[PDB]
Amino acid sequence: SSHHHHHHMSGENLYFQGASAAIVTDTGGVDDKSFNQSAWEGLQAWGKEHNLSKDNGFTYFQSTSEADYANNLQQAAGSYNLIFGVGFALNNAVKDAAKEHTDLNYVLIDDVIKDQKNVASVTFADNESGYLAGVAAAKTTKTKQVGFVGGIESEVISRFEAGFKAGVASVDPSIKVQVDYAGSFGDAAKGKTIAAAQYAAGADIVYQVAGGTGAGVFAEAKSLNESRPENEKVWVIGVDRDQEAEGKYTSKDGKESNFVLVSTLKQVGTTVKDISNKAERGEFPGGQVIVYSLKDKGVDLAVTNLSEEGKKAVEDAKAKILDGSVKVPE
Ligand SMILES: Cc1cn([C@H]2C[C@H](O)[C@@H](CO)O2)c(=O)[nH]c1=O
Ligand code: NI
Repeated sequence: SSHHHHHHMSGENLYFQGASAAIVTDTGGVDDKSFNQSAWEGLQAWGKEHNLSKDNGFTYFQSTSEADYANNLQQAAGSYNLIFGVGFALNNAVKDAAKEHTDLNYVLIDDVIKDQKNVASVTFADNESGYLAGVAAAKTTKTKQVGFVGGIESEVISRFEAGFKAGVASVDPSIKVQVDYAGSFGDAAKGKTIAAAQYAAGADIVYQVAGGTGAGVFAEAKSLNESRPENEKVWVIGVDRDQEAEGKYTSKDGKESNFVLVSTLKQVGTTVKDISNKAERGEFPGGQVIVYSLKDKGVDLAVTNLSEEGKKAVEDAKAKILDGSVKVPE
């Protein structure tokens, strides 16, 4: 209102104190074309903005298994004061690290830790993007049979599954959803054989929600499509990032095309960047639970190769989810 007692601080003497941020990666690795890669692309974009480089202000620690989580979190505490655990599985390990290092800030992606001041929790309404993926799938199936390849049976993949089923049903409950789980997010070979089985049983679209396990689903659909007309190709739906690039193939009849129908987006990269900036400004949302949904565009659908009828069905379903008229289960 007034500030009579004041002093001028010359810009020459001012600085903003920076932070150093690292991600501890799950099984999938930073080359999973999906979840962990999204996080890493986000941390790199934050580094560029802050004039940093790899191992000079930001880095990743790749986890080899569940036992490596604690080791990687301890290593990260050496040089980094903002540490992301990327995946629900890191829940217990982040809890323990946050209690050893009360001076450092921790972020858990895809699960919730309560009552720890130095831990923020980030969740996505993956059911809402799953729903749109379901609507998209229903409006393009010829065989009225679609596949769902999950990674690890969990709260997180259950949201995608429930959402996807609800979304197919909202268009045509006739349509059969074959559900199979690979038991891993880093097992391409199991994805290949589950996809092979789902396509063989008459699925013409597979939603792969299995991280790097999903590379196998792409490899399978590529083989089937590489030995057929473009007319009769089978589709996969991408997850976490726009996966259009992974769907590039040549038909048997000479034609270059793409078998990625659509991708669910999960803006993990954006979350890493936005929270890294909050942390650096000394406004880290400790103890809070940040929920990203369709409303704030934290999840969305990329309508890559979808038909115009498909795009309209998705926009109408999105509208109804944003209204509150349609409630998506978990
Ligand atoms: C690749 C990967 C995915 N996921 C989860 C979150 C993703 O949104 C979903 C599908 O990529 O699987 C993990 O929990 N850990 C991983 O290592
Ligand atoms: Ni004074």
